Amino acid sequence: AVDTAEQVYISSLALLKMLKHGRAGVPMEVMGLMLGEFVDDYTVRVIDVFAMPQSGTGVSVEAVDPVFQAKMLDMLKQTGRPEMVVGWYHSHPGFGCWLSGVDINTQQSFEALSERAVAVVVDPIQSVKGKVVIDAFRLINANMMVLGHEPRQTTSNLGHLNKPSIQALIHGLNRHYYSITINYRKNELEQKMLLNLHKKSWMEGLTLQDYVVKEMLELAKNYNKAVEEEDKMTPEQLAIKNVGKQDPKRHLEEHVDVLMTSNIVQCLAAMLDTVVFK
Amino acid sequence: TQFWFWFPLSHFLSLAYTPTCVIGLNKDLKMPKVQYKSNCKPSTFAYPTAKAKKKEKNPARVMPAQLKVLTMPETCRYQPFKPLSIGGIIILKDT
Amino acid sequence: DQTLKMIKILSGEMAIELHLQFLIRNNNTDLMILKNTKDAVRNSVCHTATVIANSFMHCGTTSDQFLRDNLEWLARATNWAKFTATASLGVIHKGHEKEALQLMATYLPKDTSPGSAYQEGGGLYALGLIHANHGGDIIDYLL
Ligand SMILES: [Zn+2]
Repeated sequence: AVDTAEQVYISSLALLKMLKHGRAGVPMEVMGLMLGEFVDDYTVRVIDVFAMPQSGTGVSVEAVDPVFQAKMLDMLKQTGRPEMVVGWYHSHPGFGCWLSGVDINTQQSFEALSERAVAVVVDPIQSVKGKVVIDAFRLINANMMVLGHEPRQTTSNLGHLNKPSIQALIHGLNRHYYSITINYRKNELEQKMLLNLHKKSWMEGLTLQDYVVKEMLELAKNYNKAVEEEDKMTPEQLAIKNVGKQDPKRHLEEHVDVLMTSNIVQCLAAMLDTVVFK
Repeated sequence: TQFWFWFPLSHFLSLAYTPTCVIGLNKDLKMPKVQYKSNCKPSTFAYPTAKAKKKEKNPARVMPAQLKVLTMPETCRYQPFKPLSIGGIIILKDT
Repeated sequence: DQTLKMIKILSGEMAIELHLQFLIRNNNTDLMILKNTKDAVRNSVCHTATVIANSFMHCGTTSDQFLRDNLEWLARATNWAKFTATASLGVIHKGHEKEALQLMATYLPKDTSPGSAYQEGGGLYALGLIHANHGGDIIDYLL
């Protein structure tokens, strides 16, 4: 029918299960499923993503056992709330992305079975805390080729989705595909608590247990002599003449902030007796 | 301002239009005989002589800044009394 | 009388039709550049750009040309350009306050086509452009 920009709200559990399931899916490109809710055409929130067992033949739709689904989701029937399987995912866990043939194996199968049927491409490599490395698309019919493929009613998100200058094989396969927007929805109760448990765990010291104070200053006066003489030897050879030559080699000597922050640490940790004591 | 999010939000600026023109009309339809001028250039007047020429009220198009540089017709039979520094309506006198 | 004057001042027709008179006598525009960009056919939002660009020079002129000289490029895009195309009749014939309703007596939302509900939405959108910013008794009749 008519087309309007589809939005993938993700559950953050889905983000965790993708990273974990592809992390365990070490090179061997695992398959799993997507289990969600039909809200409309132009959005989808996924609420649950669980695991599918490893098959060593070939990443296929024929490895999807439907009675495995029946039994697993049967256990999940009274457990919380079940919904429709709305898709699937495969993995390319070392390199970024491309539009696989596994897509054109199972995508026609799950667009026969389900309606939205979103393909999902994943990688864990490109960062550890600050990127969106997963990728997702959807197969286009051949029958819409009479229509020119340029309507879109809200072109901010296609002005944000075309905007990253799509990389290699996606627009190697612009045909048989059309892209889809994946934001991270409002997950603030988890966001604040992982912020807490990141600068409370993933940065050392559980704050009762920081207040190294002295042997670090033995090593730091080693620093504040060894760094110092090299801070001395160099700017003797600055432009002490009247030359108009303009070609620098750049080394940016300065060494200030090490001294500064380390010795603020040294003074306020020498404070620890008069601070924690009385 | 934000128009991708709904494309018919791109119409509403057209509703914010005022014609840059002056009304020296005295009685509600009574056409005057008033053609006064400005001391400007003909090319500043030219929109794709030194004097400006009105049209005896339809109103006459003008720059907004070409309304503080006019001069009242002291040889006209119909002389306006309210000062016309910019577009809108003023009173004229049937003399 | 001033009784008839206080009847007629809150109506406020004379500013609307002097605006209309000014623009129908003051069409100091160009259709050649409109051709030089009319030739740039794409299925996207460019249709809205063209009809709003000539509505900008005909909002209050009661004059259409790209609602006239074409039907295929006029009906090229779907379900949103129809909204905009019947909305441009309300933009252009804004400043045609009382009479534009009978100008769209043919173009009621349920007369033309029950296929596009956005066509019948752009219809009453254009009637809101008939009652743009100074409505009348037919505010409640659109209601
Ligand atoms: Zn893969």
